[PDB]
Amino acid sequence: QPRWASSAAGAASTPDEKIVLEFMDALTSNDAAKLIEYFAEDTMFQAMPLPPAYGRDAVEQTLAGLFTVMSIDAVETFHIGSSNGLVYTERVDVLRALPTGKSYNLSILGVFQLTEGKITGWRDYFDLREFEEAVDLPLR
Amino acid sequence: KIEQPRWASKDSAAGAASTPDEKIVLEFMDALTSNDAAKLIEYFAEDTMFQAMPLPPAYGRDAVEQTLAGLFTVMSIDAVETFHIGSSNGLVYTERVDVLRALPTGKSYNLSILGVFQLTEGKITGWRDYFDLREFEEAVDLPL
Ligand SMILES: NCCC1(c2ccccc2)COC1
Ligand SMILES: NCCC1(c2ccccc2)COC1
Ligand code: NA
Ligand code: NA
Ligand code: NA
Repeated sequence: QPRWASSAAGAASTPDEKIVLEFMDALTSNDAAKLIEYFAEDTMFQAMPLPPAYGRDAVEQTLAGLFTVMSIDAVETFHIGSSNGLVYTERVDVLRALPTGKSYNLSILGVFQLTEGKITGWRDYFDLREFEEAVDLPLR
Repeated sequence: KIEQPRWASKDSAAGAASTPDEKIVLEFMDALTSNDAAKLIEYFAEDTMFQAMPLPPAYGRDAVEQTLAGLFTVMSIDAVETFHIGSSNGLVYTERVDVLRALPTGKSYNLSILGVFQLTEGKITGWRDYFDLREFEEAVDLPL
């Protein structure tokens, strides 16, 4: 739990913020076929250290690939807010490398674009090397 | 001036500062290009922190100033291009690219960043930038 955590900062206060929180909970399913139901047809996803994926088919394939070697065991959201149809989440994802069994608390700032309650864009910003060295698994 | 990302929101409001706090942050982003820690620190409260998230945090105004000064001895911020800015609950979020030049190696890199700023009574109580450090290091041939 970060020293720098802000009162309503951690509350989801709009429908879009609430759907993003629900999506963060669904991520622990590690199930890309289930998670793709949250995305619009016109959509994209990027873990920013890695190449982007555009459209539902490429996004589902990208997520499925990540889930073959890592489990999202928990998502803890410290701050959530929104302006202009974008939702921002400052969080830690607890990521477990399946090959090694090691876990790591990865600090993430992510952004979600939503239209009519569906994700039109999801980008997470973080440092990939610190995750790789912690769990003994390169990902690039 | 940087190419607009394919994923950038077309809603004009998404890229504009719409609140007093967001306007402070946009001015602060312009000030980054002066590469002067003493100029930047005037925007910070005494109860404050800074962290480039791949690197250790600094707490308090003096430690923040010294960390900023130390970063500016090794890199220059030549431009900042903000694509999205938004805010809730006293926090401002900026999705942007910082054009970062490594002074020892004379190479530059367009670093994709999502950053968060906490403001209290118009002063920065926290500033954390999230990005991948390794891709910057490899682009400019500067380990750390
Ligand atoms: N940041 C986007 C990638 C993350 C992920 C997604 C699917 C499977 C594993 C890991 C979410 O935080 C790591
Ligand atoms: N990411 C946070 C650190 C940055 C910086 C700040 C001051 C001096 C040099 C570099 C902002 O983008 C790089
Ligand atoms: Na909030
Ligand atoms: Na807002
Ligand atoms: Na905006």
